[PDB]
Amino acid sequence: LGFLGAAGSTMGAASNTLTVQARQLLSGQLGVWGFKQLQTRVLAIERYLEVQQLLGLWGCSGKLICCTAVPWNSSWSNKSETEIWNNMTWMQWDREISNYTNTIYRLLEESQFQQEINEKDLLALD
Amino acid sequence: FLGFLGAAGSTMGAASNTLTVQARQLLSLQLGVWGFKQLQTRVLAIERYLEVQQLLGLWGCSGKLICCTAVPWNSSWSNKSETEIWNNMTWMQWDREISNYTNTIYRLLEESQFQQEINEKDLLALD
Amino acid sequence: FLGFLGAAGSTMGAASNTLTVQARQLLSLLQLGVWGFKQLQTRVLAIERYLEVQQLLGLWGCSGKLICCTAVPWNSSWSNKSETEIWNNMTWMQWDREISNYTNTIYRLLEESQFQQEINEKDLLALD
Amino acid sequence: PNLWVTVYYGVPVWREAKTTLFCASDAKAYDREVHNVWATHACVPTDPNPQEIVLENVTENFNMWKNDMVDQMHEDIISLWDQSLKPCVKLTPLCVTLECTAFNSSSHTNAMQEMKNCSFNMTTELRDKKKKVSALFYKLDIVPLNKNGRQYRLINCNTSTCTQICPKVSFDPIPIHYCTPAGYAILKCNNKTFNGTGPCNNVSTVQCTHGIKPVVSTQLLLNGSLAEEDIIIRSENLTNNAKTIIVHLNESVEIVCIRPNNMTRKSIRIGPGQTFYALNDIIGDIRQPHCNISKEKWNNTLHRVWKKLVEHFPNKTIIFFDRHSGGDLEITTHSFNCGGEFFYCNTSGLFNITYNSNTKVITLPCRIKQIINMWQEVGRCMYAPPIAGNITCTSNITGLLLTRDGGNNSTETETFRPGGGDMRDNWRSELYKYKVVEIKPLGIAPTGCKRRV
Amino acid sequence: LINCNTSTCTQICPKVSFDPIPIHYCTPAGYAILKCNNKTFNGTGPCNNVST
Amino acid sequence: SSSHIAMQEMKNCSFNMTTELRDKKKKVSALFYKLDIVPLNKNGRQYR
Ligand SMILES: *[C@@H]1O[C@H](CO)[C@@H](O[C@@H]2O[C@H](CO)[C@@H](O[C@@H]3O[C@H](CO[C@H]4O[C@H](CO)[C@@H](O)[C@H](O)[C@@H]4O)[C@@H](O)[C@H](O[C@H]4O[C@H](CO)[C@@H](O)[C@H](O)[C@@H]4O[C@H]4O[C@H](CO)[C@@H](O)[C@H](O)[C@@H]4O)[C@@H]3O)[C@H](O)[C@H]2NC(C)=O)[C@H](O)[C@H]1NC(C)=O
Ligand SMILES: *[C@@H]1O[C@H](CO)[C@@H](O[C@@H]2O[C@H](CO)[C@@H](O[C@@H]3O[C@H](CO[C@H]4O[C@H](CO)[C@@H](O)[C@H](O)[C@@H]4O)[C@@H](O)[C@H](O[C@H]4O[C@H](CO)[C@@H](O)[C@H](O)[C@@H]4O)[C@@H]3O)[C@H](O)[C@H]2NC(C)=O)[C@H](O)[C@H]1NC(C)=O
Ligand SMILES: *[C@@H]1O[C@H](CO)[C@@H](O[C@@H]2O[C@H](CO)[C@@H](O[C@@H]3O[C@H](CO)[C@@H](O)[C@H](O[C@H]4O[C@H](CO)[C@@H](O)[C@H](O)[C@@H]4O)[C@@H]3O)[C@H](O)[C@H]2NC(C)=O)[C@H](O)[C@H]1NC(C)=O
Ligand SMILES: *[C@@H]1O[C@H](CO)[C@@H](O[C@@H]2O[C@H](CO)[C@@H](O[C@@H]3O[C@H](CO)[C@@H](O)[C@H](O[C@H]4O[C@H](CO)[C@@H](O)[C@H](O)[C@@H]4O)[C@@H]3O)[C@H](O)[C@H]2NC(C)=O)[C@H](O)[C@H]1NC(C)=O
Ligand SMILES: *[C@@H]1O[C@H](CO)[C@@H](O[C@@H]2O[C@H](CO)[C@@H](O[C@@H]3O[C@H](CO)[C@@H](O)[C@H](O)[C@@H]3O)[C@H](O)[C@H]2NC(C)=O)[C@H](O)[C@H]1NC(C)=O
Ligand SMILES: *[C@@H]1O[C@H](CO)[C@@H](O[C@@H]2O[C@H](CO)[C@@H](O[C@@H]3O[C@H](CO)[C@@H](O)[C@H](O)[C@@H]3O)[C@H](O)[C@H]2NC(C)=O)[C@H](O)[C@H]1NC(C)=O
Ligand SMILES: *[C@@H]1O[C@H](CO)[C@@H](O[C@@H]2O[C@H](CO)[C@@H](O[C@@H]3O[C@H](CO)[C@@H](O)[C@H](O)[C@@H]3O)[C@H](O)[C@H]2NC(C)=O)[C@H](O)[C@H]1NC(C)=O
Ligand SMILES: *[C@@H]1O[C@H](CO)[C@@H](O[C@@H]2O[C@H](CO)[C@@H](O[C@@H]3O[C@H](CO)[C@@H](O)[C@H](O)[C@@H]3O)[C@H](O)[C@H]2NC(C)=O)[C@H](O)[C@H]1NC(C)=O
Ligand SMILES: *[C@@H]1O[C@H](CO)[C@@H](O[C@@H]2O[C@H](CO)[C@@H](O[C@@H]3O[C@H](CO)[C@@H](O)[C@H](O)[C@@H]3O)[C@H](O)[C@H]2NC(C)=O)[C@H](O)[C@H]1NC(C)=O
Ligand SMILES: *[C@@H]1O[C@H](CO)[C@@H](O[C@@H]2O[C@H](CO)[C@@H](O)[C@H](O)[C@H]2NC(C)=O)[C@H](O)[C@H]1NC(C)=O
Ligand SMILES: *[C@@H]1O[C@H](CO)[C@@H](O[C@@H]2O[C@H](CO)[C@@H](O)[C@H](O)[C@H]2NC(C)=O)[C@H](O)[C@H]1NC(C)=O
Ligand SMILES: *[C@@H]1O[C@H](CO)[C@@H](O[C@@H]2O[C@H](CO)[C@@H](O)[C@H](O)[C@H]2NC(C)=O)[C@H](O)[C@H]1NC(C)=O
Ligand SMILES: *[C@@H]1O[C@H](CO)[C@@H](O[C@@H]2O[C@H](CO)[C@@H](O)[C@H](O)[C@H]2NC(C)=O)[C@H](O)[C@H]1NC(C)=O
Ligand SMILES: *[C@@H]1O[C@H](CO)[C@@H](O[C@@H]2O[C@H](CO)[C@@H](O)[C@H](O)[C@H]2NC(C)=O)[C@H](O)[C@H]1NC(C)=O
Ligand SMILES: *[C@@H]1O[C@H](CO)[C@@H](O)[C@H](O)[C@H]1NC(C)=O
Ligand SMILES: *[C@@H]1O[C@H](CO)[C@@H](O)[C@H](O)[C@H]1NC(C)=O
Ligand SMILES: *[C@@H]1O[C@H](CO)[C@@H](O)[C@H](O)[C@H]1NC(C)=O
Ligand SMILES: *[C@@H]1O[C@H](CO)[C@@H](O)[C@H](O)[C@H]1NC(C)=O
Ligand SMILES: *[C@@H]1O[C@H](CO)[C@@H](O)[C@H](O)[C@H]1NC(C)=O
Repeated sequence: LGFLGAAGSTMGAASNTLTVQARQLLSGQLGVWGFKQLQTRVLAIERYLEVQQLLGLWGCSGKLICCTAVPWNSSWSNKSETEIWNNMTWMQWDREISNYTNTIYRLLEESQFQQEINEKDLLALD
Repeated sequence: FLGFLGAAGSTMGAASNTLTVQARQLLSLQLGVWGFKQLQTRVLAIERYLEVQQLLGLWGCSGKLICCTAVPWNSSWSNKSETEIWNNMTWMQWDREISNYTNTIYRLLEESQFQQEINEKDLLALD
Repeated sequence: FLGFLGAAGSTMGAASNTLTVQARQLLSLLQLGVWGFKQLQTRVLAIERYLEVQQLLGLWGCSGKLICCTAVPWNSSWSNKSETEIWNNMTWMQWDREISNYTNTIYRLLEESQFQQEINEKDLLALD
Repeated sequence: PNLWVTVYYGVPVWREAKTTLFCASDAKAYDREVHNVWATHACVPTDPNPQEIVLENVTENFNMWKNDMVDQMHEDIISLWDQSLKPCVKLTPLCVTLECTAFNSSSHTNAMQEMKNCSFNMTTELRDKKKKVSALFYKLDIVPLNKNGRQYRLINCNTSTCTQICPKVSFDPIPIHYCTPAGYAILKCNNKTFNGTGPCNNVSTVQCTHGIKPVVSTQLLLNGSLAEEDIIIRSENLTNNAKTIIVHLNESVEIVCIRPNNMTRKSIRIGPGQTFYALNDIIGDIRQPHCNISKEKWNNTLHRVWKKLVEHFPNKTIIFFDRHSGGDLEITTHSFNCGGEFFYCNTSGLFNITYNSNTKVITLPCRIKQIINMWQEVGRCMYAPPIAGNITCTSNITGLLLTRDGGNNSTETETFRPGGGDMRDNWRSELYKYKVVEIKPLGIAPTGCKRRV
Repeated sequence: LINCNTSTCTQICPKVSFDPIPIHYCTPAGYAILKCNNKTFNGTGPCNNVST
Repeated sequence: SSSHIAMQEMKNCSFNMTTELRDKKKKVSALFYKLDIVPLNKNGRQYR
């Protein structure tokens, strides 16, 4: 399957091809063409770096699928796993959880920082 | 919640609890003067961020705000006890004190990480 | 202490002990005219090269590690050379010359091994 | 029971966004031919076998009229023209008084009023000396100074200084592909009967658009893509008379335009290393330039367009008129660029037909011009140098641009006049099926996995 | 003037100096320069003694 | 023209200038502040 080939697929089918999206995320003369190429390359680099920084802050650095210790609040979405995972698509989930993304991001950062402090203290005890 | 750099005057241990805000804030047009200005500023910020990330990766602390290492502390660098270091001074004062030996400690961290890496490699090859 | 690219002519075993200097050196004002534009273009190109290599290492699961052992079996089709001689008799250039044909397939194989490992680890964690 | 947040990197989700795209041209365009405005080795080579991935079970909303990547294309074309005309000769010295007389050749004694023989003083390499030079100018490029009809001036001398298009540089349009940077994608609407706006059932994705030729023309889209099933009439708001109607033809109508005169060129040194290429006498008998369109094919095409128009306008009489002959030549005639010379053809014979509910060739008389103020911008003019020998082109009419006249008190009849400004419509007719989306690979969804402590 | 039918000459700025000063060419990150130290090298072919 | 500082502050001025065509000069005129014009000679008639 090609890039974005599982756009209309369900969650479980689409999650099997995150790699092609991840690799296309960084795919790859004075005047106008050269300047535009350079500006777009800088912007793409910026987007990639922000995504990598978020993944590192959440403790999922270097991982495409990463389980976290943040409990899933039922207020965000009360639907059980199987319906969302074998019925809906990623676009629909994104539009549903679009309201609560910032809260989950902040919770993930705090959870990773707390885990890091706990691990440091545990190593210090030994 | 404390803002960006809000723990500058706090002690070491108290300021160590607000690393996420600073780490996040580190990576917060046409041919006119301001398009070009934004352009080189963004490029330079990217370069500095990549340099720091490269250092962290070389030390094996990649993706970690707080990372324990195996380099033993040397009394020559500083002979103060941990309690007064972490409940007396601030990060600015400690950085001023340690600026003499920073390069040596960086080199030791790189060598230690590489040593651990090849140790793990040969250990896995043994199995 | 050996300098940058110091072990270019050394065998693989001796050269593998000096990866830190190379890793450090891979990422070691300007006017509005052609000159500054070209120089900052080279800066951008270097950044792209570094990020591309880092992305490949992350996709292989070896992010942040100079030397990383993977789970991909080594096909004898790619090479049948013995180990002590390949690590105490060959330099990196000769090795690269031999494997220039099969690098891309090994890249895909490493990536699929990493992705399958990730999927199985997620499944095992979900089982608990 | 107790689910936990899970982070997926590489999620196939996107969002509407505006970005900057770069150009990609065919590899054949890099074979020498550095003399080119569009793709003078400034575009990356096109990717062989472009990868189009068909996205299934997906519906997306397109909008050709609020679409980006058209304004950006227009800006890129303007900047390309300015950059390619930067090193060219600036005709500052040419803004001088001309002593023009109606030149009288042997064939003139036997459309010879279309040109005049203008003699003027031109500064030599020495600033203290002048030389009485002569040239031939089209009457469309000179205006009288007095009412005595003896002294003229170039038409642009009250507006700006024209720039002689460099004779080596070739502004022949070539297919240009638009490609997004990393982290963005182009969504192509494969719905064959798509009318330009609304949801699209069949959607795919690509990295680069198809080869889009940047042909600038009025009243007739030339060398464009064609519809697949039927003629498609597209308008932002049909009931609004101020919105131009873009007609897309599924069958191209061949048009052959010729300039049969044998012109001669001369060089005038207007400064140090500056040569101005002018028009000398005409060799042989004179024949007016013209374009040829098959009468049967054009009649069939206009009948189909009328049928579609009456379909979109149920209870009204659809009649085609010609644009009024009082406006700018760019909007009242089908203007284009053929073989380096700019034509302005009178299409009064094309849209002269009326339809009732119940081998011959149309010949369109054309006029050439040398001083071209394109982009409808006052202050940006150029001088296209003359080309020796005859000139012939064979373009494909793949679309029309109509404009419904304002609803008068005498209703029950709608008149459609070809033309309509906003030259961006030429690009819009090609980029209707494309939109730019930003990928957002980071997604979070609950799962029955908890990270180990 | 000899140039007046060819191109417009530009006076060298009197305050601007243009005496040749040493200039070193440096590669960006990720690139290296190989210097051939073979003292009898004729400028083409293999070079035994190399440096970076 | 003042009723009567601001009396001598301004000057009538007539000159020749290039038109849109760089071979004909047109006699124009304007009002210039005396702070913007410097006498050429000592007769007080020609300024620049
Ligand atoms: C819609 O699309 C059609 C189809 O593409 C297009 O018509 C094409 O127009 C171009 C541009 O005028 C034509 O290309 C020119 O054609 C002639 C003759 O060459 C043709 O025929 C010979 C014989 O088979 C072939 O070898 C050749 O490849 C062509 O098919 C020439 O006048 C042109 O060459 C000169 O111009 C080039 C500029 O691009 C220069 O690169 C080239 O070196 C030549 O210039 C030199 O010679 C000139 C003559 O001495 C001299 O005056 C110059 O200063 C210079 O020294 C060029 O090949 C193409 O053939 C047309 N195709 C068809 C099928 O008719 C329409 O124009 C387009 N419509 C619109 C509105 O854009
Ligand atoms: C803008 O541009 C215009 C056009 O160039 C200028 O108008 C010219 O101004 C000059 C200088 O004032 C005029 O020259 C003067 O003309 C008068 C007539 O002289 C003519 O006829 C005598 C014979 O009778 C000839 O000798 C002479 O060469 C002329 O052909 C006289 O006022 C002047 O000549 C007298 O005085 C001078 C010295 O003062 C003596 O040398 C002469 O012998 C004689 O005694 C003088 O020649 C010229 O005629 C104007 N041209 C036109 C077309 O009218 C404007 O001055 C210029 N600037 C401005 C600010 O408007
Ligand atoms: C447009 O008008 C211009 C003038 O505004 C005109 O150019 C003129 O051409 C003539 C003929 O070539 C030039 O005459 C030159 O000067 C004298 C005139 O007697 C002669 O030495 C030369 O004339 C030769 O040819 C004549 C026949 O026409 C013979 O009678 C004679 O014996 C000579 O053989 C010489 O050519 C004249 O100088 C130019 N003028 C300028 C300003 O250059 C041009 O021909 C007109 N163009 C068209 C298309 O009608
Ligand atoms: C494209 O070509 C068409 C023709 O194929 C052309 O339209 C023509 O315009 C000319 C003028 O440019 C018309 O000729 C005359 O124009 C003026 C208008 O004021 C008058 O002298 C004449 O009009 C009289 O017509 C009647 C004479 O019997 C009188 O009763 C009446 O009162 C007027 O005084 C005359 O029209 C010419 O007729 C038209 N031709 C057609 C077929 O309409 C058009 O201008 C060209 N387009 C462009 C953009 O160049
Ligand atoms: C939805 O849109 C897609 C993309 O345009 C359509 O797929 C296209 O289908 C056509 C017709 O079958 C294909 O053309 C033909 O394909 C094969 C060779 O590939 C061969 O039969 C012919 O030579 C011809 O080229 C086209 O390749 C294909 N495009 C892609 C990208 O797959 C699809 O048909 C549309 N679906 C509907 C229901 O309209
Ligand atoms: C292209 O096709 C689309 C549909 O695929 C057309 O959009 C449709 O436009 C009509 C008006 O022309 C809309 O009807 C009006 O909608 C609203 C809401 O009811 C209101 O203004 C009126 O009561 C009326 O019903 C229609 O809803 C809309 N359809 C969709 C799906 O959006 C579009 O007009 C077509 N364009 C051309 C040029 O033919
Ligand atoms: C497409 O264009 C038509 C024609 O311009 C638009 O219809 C026009 O809509 C405007 C408001 O946008 C109407 O003005 C208002 O009308 C009534 C009284 O007639 C009243 O609400 C206000 O006082 C105001 O005047 C205008 O009358 C109407 N014209 C016609 C001929 O229907 C139409 O809205 C456009 N469609 C879209 C989707 O933009
Ligand atoms: C104007 O429209 C005509 C008619 O659609 C265009 O002629 C067509 O051009 C295409 C593209 O080159 C031809 O297809 C190709 O033809 C040959 C085999 O015949 C080969 O190169 C490819 O396999 C492909 O099939 C098509 O045959 C041709 N049709 C006709 C009737 O001649 C023309 O290119 C358009 N443009 C002009 C005249 O500038
Ligand atoms: C291969 O090339 C290398 C690099 O050019 C040669 O090494 C160079 O050898 C010369 C002669 O011994 C060295 O000069 C000496 O260096 C020190 C002071 O730096 C001192 O002993 C002397 O005053 C003299 O200047 C030179 O520094 C050295 N270069 C480097 C980078 O180490 C080498 O000799 C060549 N090998 C052969 C077999 O030709
Ligand atoms: C600035 O300094 C003051 C004074 O030391 C700090 O307030 C002290 O906070 C500690 C830690 O909670 C308490 O034990 C002390 O009792 C506080 N002292 C007083 C006088 O209130 C204050 O927190 C510092 N602020 C920052 C931002 O570092
Ligand atoms: C702590 O730092 C001191 C000071 O750098 C080190 O002392 C050096 O030891 C080396 C090796 O014996 C000597 O060659 C240097 O001369 C010493 N430096 C000074 C300034 O005396 C000491 O080795 C370090 N200790 C540890 C355990 O790393
Ligand atoms: C392309 O899109 C058009 C326009 O939405 C689709 O036409 C619809 O067809 C269905 C089925 O006949 C009708 O119920 C709708 O009313 C039509 N819509 C309109 C606006 O007329 C068409 O089916 C699509 N074609 C493909 C191949 O996807
Ligand atoms: C142009 O084509 C139209 C049809 O596309 C021709 O007119 C039709 O001719 C048929 C065959 O005789 C009749 O059945 C229709 O009633 C005619 N329609 C009209 C409106 O007259 C027409 O003859 C062709 N030529 C011209 C010059 O219009
Ligand atoms: C520098 O390179 C030259 C050219 O390769 C070497 O010259 C060779 O010397 C050997 C030994 O005398 C000869 O057998 C070869 O025939 C020579 N080659 C050529 C092409 O003439 C030279 O030895 C090298 N210098 C050093 C110091 O290694
Ligand atoms: C689209 O839906 C159909 C019907 O449920 C299904 O068979 C098919 O696999 C789906 N395609 C994708 C790409 O999800
Ligand atoms: C869920 O969200 C609500 C609303 O913000 C919050 O009050 C509550 O504490 C959350 N519960 C859990 C279990 O996370
Ligand atoms: C170069 O080769 C010689 C001869 O085999 C060997 O002794 C020497 O160690 C090698 N040098 C390096 C730097 O590997
Ligand atoms: C050209 O000149 C001849 C001879 O003077 C004259 O008879 C004829 O009418 C002229 N032709 C024009 C002005 O078209
Ligand atoms: C035009 O005339 C010249 C002579 O002036 C001749 O050599 C050339 O062949 C002619 N060109 C054409 C296209 O007839």
